[PDB]
Amino acid sequence: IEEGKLVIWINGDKGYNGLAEVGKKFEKDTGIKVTVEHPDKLEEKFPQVAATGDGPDIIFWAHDRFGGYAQSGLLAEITPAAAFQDKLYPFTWDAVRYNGKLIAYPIAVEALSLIYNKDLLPNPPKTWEEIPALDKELKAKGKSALMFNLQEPYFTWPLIAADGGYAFKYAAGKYDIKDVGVDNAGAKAGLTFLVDLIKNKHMNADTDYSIAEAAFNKGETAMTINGPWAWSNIDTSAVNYGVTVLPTFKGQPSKPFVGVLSAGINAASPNKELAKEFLENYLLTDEGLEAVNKDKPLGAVALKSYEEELAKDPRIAATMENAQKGEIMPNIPQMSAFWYAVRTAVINAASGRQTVDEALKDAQTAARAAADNREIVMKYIHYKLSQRGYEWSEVVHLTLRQAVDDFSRRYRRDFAEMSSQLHLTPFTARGRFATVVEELFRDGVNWGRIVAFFEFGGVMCVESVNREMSPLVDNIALWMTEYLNRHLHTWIQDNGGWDAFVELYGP
Ligand SMILES: O=C(c1cc(-c2cc3c(cc2C(=O)N2Cc4ccccc4C[C@H]2CN2CCOCC2)OCO3)n2c1CCCC2)N(c1ccccc1)c1ccc(O)cc1
Repeated sequence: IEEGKLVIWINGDKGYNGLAEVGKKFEKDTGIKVTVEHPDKLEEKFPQVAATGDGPDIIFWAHDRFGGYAQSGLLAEITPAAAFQDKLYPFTWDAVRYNGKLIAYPIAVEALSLIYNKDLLPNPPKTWEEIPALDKELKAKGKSALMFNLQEPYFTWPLIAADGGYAFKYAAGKYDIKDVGVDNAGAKAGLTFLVDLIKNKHMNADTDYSIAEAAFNKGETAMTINGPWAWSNIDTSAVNYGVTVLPTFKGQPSKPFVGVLSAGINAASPNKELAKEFLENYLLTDEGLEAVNKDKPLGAVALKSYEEELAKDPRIAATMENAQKGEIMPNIPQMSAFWYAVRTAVINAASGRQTVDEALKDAQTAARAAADNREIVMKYIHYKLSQRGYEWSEVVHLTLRQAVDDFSRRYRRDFAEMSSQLHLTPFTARGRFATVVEELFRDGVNWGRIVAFFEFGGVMCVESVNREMSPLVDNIALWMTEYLNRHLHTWIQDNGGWDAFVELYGP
């Protein structure tokens, strides 16, 4: 990373040209050049370059991914003065607090809202229950009432959780990844109404984001559920649209997941002092957010001064109101298990493979099982790193401990050749893991090849620390946990579970 310059990454759906004007003004006053870039899939590319102590000085993304960045050690801790913290809404600072430390600057507050075509529907519906009768009237005119992305649970969650569902319980400065709140009567009521809409032919089950967006922007549907990142495309379609509070369900408000667009500073950047000055003194100002906002809308903003003026726009007041009625999105990589489990529950309940009550009950069991598989992966990687001097029933953990130790000892000559020939880069790390794991289980699954599965991820975690790519260990731990949840768990339970592993290997 070049010292004396500021390289900034931000997604293309944001006002990156407005941010470039703020950097241009910063360059005139400091002599420090600010280069703003908008790479494709920067949320995947940032952990790769930052693992080798490289990449942008500043990254813009939602707060939920910054938890994984902070735990990896990719983001530097920010320490704003108390006079500057009072300028941002305190809940936005909460979304960027991890292990009791602030790891990002909050910028904008993103949340889903109800977007309606005023020409097709001058008065939008205030309740979900009156939507079916509305679709019937619009169907006679060749239009549907509501289309939105049904494939991602992020968009269906406002309705599902409106009557009491929650993703993870939060306590003691951490999320409880075993206390999942999808198995409740409220969520089953929300998922039932969603399935009823599909089975009554009010929505198509395979509608995704692009299908819904194109349908609303062309006037084919009266309403949609989307965030401020889509307002720019509706503007160019000339659809006279309004943005309002999400409909209520059983008299209870829809609670969407709240996302805090946040600016993190690379922990390897040599210009952290400059990045803090640019973020606090230039961007996080009324004039700085306005420059970005006028390029592309941010929705609600964390800066109280500029949010008070933006709230005059009904679209932004609705976004803030829908955010206040929602909940902050958990900022942990375990949400991938939550999303994966909930998505299957919705897919299966809509298709009819299982009941709504069974789908959410199984999704809660699957989420709790993922936490248990993570426990096995983490406890092994901690032991392997501790052997090398590095720092990061319980019988199964000590059984696997003896199994991997024996495997490494019996094939130590082979592990020495592998480690010396291994060329590990964050760009090619995911490919090497996927290729090897495929070869391990290509001809079937047994306990011996599962022990080898753990030991391979272990040596990749140790070799990552050696090549000064320590944050890559959290990515490998995530891949091992994913493969254990989605592939090996079918074989493990069918062959006696982990209790059969301690029966063959244990004492
Ligand atoms: O390519 C591999 C690899 C390792 C094993 C493997 C798995 C086992 C096992 C055995 C072996 C095995 O075949 N080896 C063990 C081993 C261990 C460490 C490093 C290299 C090797 C290669 C050979 C060597 N032996 C020598 C004695 O005669 C039999 C073969 O017993 C029970 O489970 N298998 C493969 C590929 C698919 C077949 C099984 N890695 C790999 C990965 C990257 C680069 C090179 C090899 C790999 C995958 C997972 C691991 O935990 C370790 C290695």
